[PDB]
Amino acid sequence: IVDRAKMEDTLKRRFFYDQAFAIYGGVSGLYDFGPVGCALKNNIIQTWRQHFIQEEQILEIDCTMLTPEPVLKTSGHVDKFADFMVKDVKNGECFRADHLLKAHLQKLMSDKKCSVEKKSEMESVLAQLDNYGQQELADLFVNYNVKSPITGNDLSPPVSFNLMFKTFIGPGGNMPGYLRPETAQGIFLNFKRLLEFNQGKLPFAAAQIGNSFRNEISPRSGLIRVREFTMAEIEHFVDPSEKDHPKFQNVADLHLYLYSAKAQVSGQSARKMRLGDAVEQGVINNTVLGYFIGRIYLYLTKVGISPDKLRFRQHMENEMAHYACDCWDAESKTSYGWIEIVGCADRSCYDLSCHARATKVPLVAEKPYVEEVVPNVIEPSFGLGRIMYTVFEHTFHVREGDEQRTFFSFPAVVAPFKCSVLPLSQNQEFMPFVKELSEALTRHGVSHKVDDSSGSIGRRYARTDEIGVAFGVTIDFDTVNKTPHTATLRDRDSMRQIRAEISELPSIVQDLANGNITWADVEARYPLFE
Amino acid sequence: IVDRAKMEDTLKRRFFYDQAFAIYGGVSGLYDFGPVGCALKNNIIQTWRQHFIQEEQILEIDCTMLTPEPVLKTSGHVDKFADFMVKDVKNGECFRADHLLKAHLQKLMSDKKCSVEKKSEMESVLAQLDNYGQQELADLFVNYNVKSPITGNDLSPPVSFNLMFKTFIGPGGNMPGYLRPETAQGIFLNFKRLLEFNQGKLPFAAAQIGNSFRNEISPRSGLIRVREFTMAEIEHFVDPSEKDHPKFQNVADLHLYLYSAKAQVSGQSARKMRLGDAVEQGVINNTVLGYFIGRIYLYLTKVGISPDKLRFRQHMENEMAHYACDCWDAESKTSYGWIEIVGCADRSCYDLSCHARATKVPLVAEKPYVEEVVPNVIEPSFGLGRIMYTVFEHTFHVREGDEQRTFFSFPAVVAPFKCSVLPLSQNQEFMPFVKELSEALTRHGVSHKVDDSSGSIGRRYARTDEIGVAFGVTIDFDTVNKTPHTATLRDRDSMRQIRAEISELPSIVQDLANGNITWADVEARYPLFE
Ligand SMILES: Nc1ncnc2c1ncn2[C@@H]1O[C@@H](COP(=O)(O)OP(=O)(O)OP(=O)(O)OP(=O)(O)OC[C@@H]2O[C@@H](n3cnc4c(N)ncnc43)[C@H](O)[C@H]2O)[C@H](O)[C@H]1O
Ligand SMILES: Nc1ncnc2c1ncn2[C@@H]1O[C@@H](COP(=O)(O)OP(=O)(O)OP(=O)(O)OP(=O)(O)OC[C@@H]2O[C@@H](n3cnc4c(N)ncnc43)[C@H](O)[C@H]2O)[C@H](O)[C@H]1O
Repeated sequence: IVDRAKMEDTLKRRFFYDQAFAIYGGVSGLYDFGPVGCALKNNIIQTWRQHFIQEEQILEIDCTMLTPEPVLKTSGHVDKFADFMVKDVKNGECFRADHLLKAHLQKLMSDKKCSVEKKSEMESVLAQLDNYGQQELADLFVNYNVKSPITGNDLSPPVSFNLMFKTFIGPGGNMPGYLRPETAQGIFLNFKRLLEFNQGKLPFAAAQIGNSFRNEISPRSGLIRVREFTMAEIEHFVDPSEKDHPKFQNVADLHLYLYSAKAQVSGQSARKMRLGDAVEQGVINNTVLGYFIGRIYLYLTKVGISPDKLRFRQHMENEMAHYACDCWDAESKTSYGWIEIVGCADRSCYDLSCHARATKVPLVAEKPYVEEVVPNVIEPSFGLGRIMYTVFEHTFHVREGDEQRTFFSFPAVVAPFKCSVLPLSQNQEFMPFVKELSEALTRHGVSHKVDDSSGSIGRRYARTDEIGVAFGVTIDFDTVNKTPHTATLRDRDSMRQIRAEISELPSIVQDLANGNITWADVEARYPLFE
Repeated sequence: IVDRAKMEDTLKRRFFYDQAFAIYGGVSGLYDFGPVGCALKNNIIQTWRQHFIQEEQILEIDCTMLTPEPVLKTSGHVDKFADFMVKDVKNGECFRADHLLKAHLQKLMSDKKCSVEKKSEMESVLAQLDNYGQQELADLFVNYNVKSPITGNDLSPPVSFNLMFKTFIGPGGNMPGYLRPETAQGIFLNFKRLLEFNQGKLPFAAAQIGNSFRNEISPRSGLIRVREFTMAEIEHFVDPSEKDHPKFQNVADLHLYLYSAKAQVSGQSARKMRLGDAVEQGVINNTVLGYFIGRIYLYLTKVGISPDKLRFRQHMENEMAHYACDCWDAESKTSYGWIEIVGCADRSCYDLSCHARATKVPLVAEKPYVEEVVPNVIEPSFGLGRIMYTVFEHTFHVREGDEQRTFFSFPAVVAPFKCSVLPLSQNQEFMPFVKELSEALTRHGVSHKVDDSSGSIGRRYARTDEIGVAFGVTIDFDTVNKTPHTATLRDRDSMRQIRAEISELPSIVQDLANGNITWADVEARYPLFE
């Protein structure tokens, strides 16, 4: 239970993100990222960089965003990629059908005039909605009778609005095109030279961190439903017969909630299995697909998301994307309900065969006499955009003080800046002290900023606290007069401070940030400080 | 004098960059970046990050790429942003007028049937071409008589083809739009909250590193003329009366070539002045504008560009961009002729007033009773795309060996990876040696890779050399048998190797890379090694 009001405010006011073209109304689905937003956004992508590109030796490439029609035609996006959009025959007013109807019953079932009878099946319609194809979706629009959420007029019938953007490369129009809704298409169109790198063998994974434009229909969800976002997609290319990952055991232990395709049509709550097990019972197919799920879960933990509001729901027989057959998602419970943050498909051999075909060009690899195979790609797609947002809710807190102060609890690995050094007075009796302390941290690799904004030591930290800043070091007179020189080490969450000598602090904020010492351990080694 | 053939090849073959949608023909102006390309591209942006955002405390923000018409209408892009495009009335075939004509005379003057007479003025037409407005450009198309470079048909008349891309945000078309051809527009539309950060004072600079789409007409220049590129733009906001930079003295010494607006209409060669001087004589207006020129020059040096093929040419009275009045460029001499890599405008108060107007919203700052001013922005725009390319030529070399090997000479600060450790045999008598050496480097922060590709120690380095890899460490038997254990330290450029004990090497590759020791100094401290 989080409070959107007080956060969307604290966020926007502290310029994490805010509506683009503000001074023009602001196009919905389009938001900009201020400084502390960028600092956070870069720290999330710099972690995601270790966690994957580093650890698993991932081949990186930066592909163009401007795509020519033929390429998206072959993948079959020009076709099946879109959302059902209706609209009241009064004025234009669009609406992603899907959701509109999902809001109708969420009004009936919630209204107390419901029959313990009805209520139980409208749930059976919601939990089966992404499945409903063109027809059933057209029908249901008659039944429950849908009518514009604003001034209830009469919505036309459900239609397939393609989400891709559209433009022409070069002058004229002989070369129409689109704005790549996903990155991968590029990782594949490059397959040959990407195979090349890994000596022609498999497994070998590729990747890309960049933009993807998705002209949504009714962007009303804030940072969750945007028309342009930064996402990172990995294209793990493994043998169709070797679907057995050489590391899986490092992530089988993990006990993550799972909500199989059966635990859905078999209307039952998700379970908190184990991975080494969930794969046993035939649920999570092979092991590769389970390993990435393990990592995907560690990253999401490491960056902020909390164990409790994260689950993995496989799709439904035809809730499938046009390019896959199997597939799992990382859904994060939030004020908008469970939403996916890290889609993880299993698009067997689709994409690669479709392209090799249409271009009459050969796309294969070989194994040991030596047979040719079409690798089976397993794509773990991350939408940093939403991943950041989940981190914002899961860590938002309101300190218990009538004052109404707020502090985010970001892991030291993503906070705008780890430590925030602050002295009382700004004279030369403090400088030769503050100076050192900054460089000494610099050396230790503890990202920081020296506090200048005036206010009581305590009001100063209210600011440091709002943007999640991990730790703080208070440098008062006693640090500049008493000898040894002791400073104040304050843990953002507990506002509890420590008093340690000043030249030892940098190595302390370090061990603290890296997860090489608890806050409790400090209170135990050094003296407290109310 | 560089050789495009042998490089465009070595580049593309080593997947630095290559045509996008290869297996489809490849849309010109659109290229992708392979791994060693990305590694280089990221190292250039990570340097540019220190050099500017770090040093000058630059406020960063990440703005959207999708822009709604009204915003680009107010800046006046919907109007004056474009290139003159003709086309032979036979078939479509476009052509940026500008250049087509510039290729015609570059054929007349070069053809030996020229009069020492004519030749001298066609130069007077080329050196004054960006100036020629709609008319004179229409006229000259009659004179010199321009006719399609391919199957000389008859080109229509010169017209204003707007370069911006075009699309509709949301379903319908009630909200048309474009793909931001530059970033800044965003930095301005955010002015208010950006002022806020710096306590409402000036100077204070903003910035953005991201994409910009520029639907060129005849992308035929490779990586130099692309339809989509990553660029970084800084928006330094200083007082219209304080145009005097608080650091300029740190960059006045520098002796960089300058080619004033007068040294152009006064048809005379560029000069190799000094900055503290060039500003004296009234050429380079104030000092801010000169400081950034100093930095802009250091970065371009630090990353690769060579002093000699870099100059700064101010624009011509009406070669101006629609948003500026004064302006300098960083042109880099290359196989395509001097081309600009780092545009540096002085767009006084244009952009900010235009927006504050159209939106009826107030955009100002105050100084000490306390008057309101419209800061004067000074924009240093970097096109990493072309900056990378200049680095590719300026450092391409062919080792003197009939064999035809090539090695780039990237400053250790941008090479795919600094050191490249390589052992002969792959057994356990080498591991406990290679292992250490990697971590020991890891600790020292010397990005590296262990050589696996088979071949003679020497053929191995041919590879390390092609992608510019800074240094190499050869680990042979004598390192694993003789004691002390000595390795081989090889300097990419001179192929000259050193023999030093192995546990001391990591700190050596370090000092070497950081510019804290010459290669000569090694040959002096340690023993050689043919
Ligand atoms: N029977 C059927 N036939 C055809 N289509 C059917 C169908 N049933 C359901 N559908 C679905 O309806 C469409 C709705 O798409 P979307 O509008 O993109 O939203 P989504 O389904 O909630 O995310 P998705 O799961 O598609 O993300 P993706 O794999 O592309 O890529 C990964 C995601 O990218 C990011 N992302 C996607 N959209 C985003 C947005 N608008 N804002 C921010 N991030 C976004 C997410 O963070 C990340 O998880 C889907 O394309 C299609 O699968
Ligand atoms: N009288 C007149 N009236 C109106 N317009 C006139 C004119 N006389 C000349 N012109 C010029 O004609 C147009 C040609 O533009 P472009 O097609 O973008 O090429 P340019 O002039 O060589 O680069 P420019 O100097 O414009 O780069 P910019 O400041 O935008 O931004 C910085 C640059 O971005 C990068 N960049 C720009 N285009 C690139 C491309 N196609 N590929 C790669 N990088 C590019 C460069 O690296 C970097 O220096 C210019 O917009 C306009 O000024």
